[PDB]
Amino acid sequence: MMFVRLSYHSFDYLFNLFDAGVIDLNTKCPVSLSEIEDYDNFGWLELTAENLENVCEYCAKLGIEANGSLGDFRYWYSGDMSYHLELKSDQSENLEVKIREINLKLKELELIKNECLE
Amino acid sequence: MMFVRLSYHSFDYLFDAGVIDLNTKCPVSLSEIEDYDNFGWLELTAENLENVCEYCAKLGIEANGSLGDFRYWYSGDMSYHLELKSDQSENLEVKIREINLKLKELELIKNECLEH
Repeated sequence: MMFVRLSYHSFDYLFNLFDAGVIDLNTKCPVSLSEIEDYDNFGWLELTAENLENVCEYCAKLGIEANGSLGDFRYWYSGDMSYHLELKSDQSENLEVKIREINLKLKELELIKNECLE
Repeated sequence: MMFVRLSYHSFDYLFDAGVIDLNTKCPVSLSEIEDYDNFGWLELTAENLENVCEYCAKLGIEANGSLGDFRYWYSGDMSYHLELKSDQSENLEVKIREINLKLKELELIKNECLEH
């Protein structure tokens, strides 16, 4: 079962605060670290053949871009570094194929935004 | 056995990322790493803990404000982050508190040298 998690993280220099957590990929509601008890197990979404598209589309809305990996780097960061996406396999599957798929889609979505400037 | 790893990730140049070897302090790109998830880990001991935190602090890595099990530390500019893991599912909460503690001591020290 492959999964996907979307994290947020930033630093507020005014308050000297690290502000991180997970965005629930169903409700799209952010959940801070303070409210998360077992972090490594929290906020994952089962990645399916149908929801892949929807996950990539929402990540593109946050400015998450293809990661340039030809290999097994399973992380995608937003341009402002406020968010990132993470892919995992709970049975040690070779993720190269899903990473390729995600990168193609994110890169397609980035070029549609560039084009949609008319 | 606990281990730590220092990653970098950055857009200012198009995106790049990699691992910084915690001995050699030398950067290694994604392009050059086969099995990224198993790459660049350093065993954490009482002997090196201090040196690791001092280098992290050099990069602006600060305490993560966690009162629990968040095992990551980011730099203010978000260019780097440190990660802690166990290979034996060891509970990490106390080591996280020691790293947080050490990065705050180092931040206080830095703020004191910022008053001439």
